[PDB]
Amino acid sequence: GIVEKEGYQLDTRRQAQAAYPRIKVLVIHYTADDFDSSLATLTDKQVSSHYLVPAVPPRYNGKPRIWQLVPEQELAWHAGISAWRGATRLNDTSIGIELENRGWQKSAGVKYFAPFEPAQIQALIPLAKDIIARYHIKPENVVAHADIAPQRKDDPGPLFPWQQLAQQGIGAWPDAQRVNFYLAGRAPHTPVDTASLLELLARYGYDVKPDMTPREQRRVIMAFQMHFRPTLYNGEADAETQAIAEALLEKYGQ
Amino acid sequence: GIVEKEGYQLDTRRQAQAAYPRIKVLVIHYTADDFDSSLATLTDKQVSSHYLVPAVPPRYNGKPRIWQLVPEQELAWHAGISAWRGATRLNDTSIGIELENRGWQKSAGVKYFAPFEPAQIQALIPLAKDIIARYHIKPENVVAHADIAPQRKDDPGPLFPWQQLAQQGIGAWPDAQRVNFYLAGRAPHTPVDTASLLELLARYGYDVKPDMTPREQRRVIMAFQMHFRPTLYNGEADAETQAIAEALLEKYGQ
Ligand SMILES: [Zn+2]
Ligand SMILES: [Zn+2]
Repeated sequence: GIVEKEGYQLDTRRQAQAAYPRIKVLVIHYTADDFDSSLATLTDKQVSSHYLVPAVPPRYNGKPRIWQLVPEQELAWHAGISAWRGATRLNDTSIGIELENRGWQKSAGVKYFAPFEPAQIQALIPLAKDIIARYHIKPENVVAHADIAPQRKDDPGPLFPWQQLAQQGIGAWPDAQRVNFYLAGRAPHTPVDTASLLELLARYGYDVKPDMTPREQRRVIMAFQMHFRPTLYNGEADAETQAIAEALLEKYGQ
Repeated sequence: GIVEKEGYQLDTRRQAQAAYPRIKVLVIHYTADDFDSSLATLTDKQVSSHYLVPAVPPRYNGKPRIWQLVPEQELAWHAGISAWRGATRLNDTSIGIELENRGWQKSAGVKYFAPFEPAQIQALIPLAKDIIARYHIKPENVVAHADIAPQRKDDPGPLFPWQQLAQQGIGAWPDAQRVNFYLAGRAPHTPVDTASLLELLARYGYDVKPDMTPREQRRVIMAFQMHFRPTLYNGEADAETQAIAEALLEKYGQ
């Protein structure tokens, strides 16, 4: 109809066809702290997120309770300096979901990660689906904080169940047959051209700069492996890593 | 309270402090067409805007009628490839207001622009203030499409009343005393270091690439001049242009 305003009125009878959501990405993080401490942090004037899922969510009426700290219409400070598929400032176009989880701890030199309680994951799935459906977020745009900030974050980490969620319609995941095909008859750990892999990763969305050190290049490859090749994420380019990138780019494009 | 959902419930009792709007910029354009044609275009599957103000808005109850084609919560396709103050894809974080106006036409070689009907401007002011206040948009973030896409657009053009609107609390505008001060005792048209100006413009928000042709450099300077130095926008760097940039950066930063 016609909305009355101060000094003018708005005629909303005519709606444009080019009208889409400002929200396109869903970022998963881990708090690396206990619930109360995470809650206090994510609610202070420095960092925040849209959701905070506890390690073992308190059940009410057969449903787990997830905290919401920021309205989805507003942006939260959870991504920081970031870049993904050609966009920067991901806080602007994304929704951040913090999962209570210790993250990693160097125990005997071996930087070990903390597994995710199945309860937490089960509570996340429903949430992720509402968000994704509510803004038609594409599978490749459901990312790890590490994916949009490879040089600074690892979260949610190698122990986060990306495949499990994919089979639930959440997140991008290659196709077995396609991954093998692209392997081109090579051992999964067969060394590959680093640069050729980085090219595929940049095309998939990873922030690859045209002048990175071997350390930075490993970071990008590593973050990619913690997501889609958790069995080994040393940041070394090999057949399987490249075979997975090719299948992902083939199924999700760029 | 506690919101009930499918498979989980949301506890919104705890609100984070870091919660801000995703909308930060307001872009002004001209349709370069009549109302009906502009309306048909801005509502088709290719381009659109959040608002369409007619040359002479139809009054109803003493108030002009402005059309709204896209909800402010959604993004519209009005900015295209763009960049401003470090951000790209301005469609994501902005609101676009199309003003019915012919734009420019080369009459006798002299590319002439079409003045803006005072009625249209009077209807715009109220609108712009609600938007700005509704998301606390900063003055320097109320821009010309040309400002975020210097190499492609001129709109709203040199005839658009930016100073008039500024005095109304809409848009950034230097301070007389400060502009003179920075002139450092020089004729307003005194030639200045092109590169030194481009640096100030890049710091203010203009997309300056580290390898532009003289033509592209003139575009950036020109777009800047059509906005803040409409008396002359030849894309040539001179005392006044630089003196204005310095006063703007001094009063709005970056
Ligand atoms: Zn994170
Ligand atoms: Zn425009």
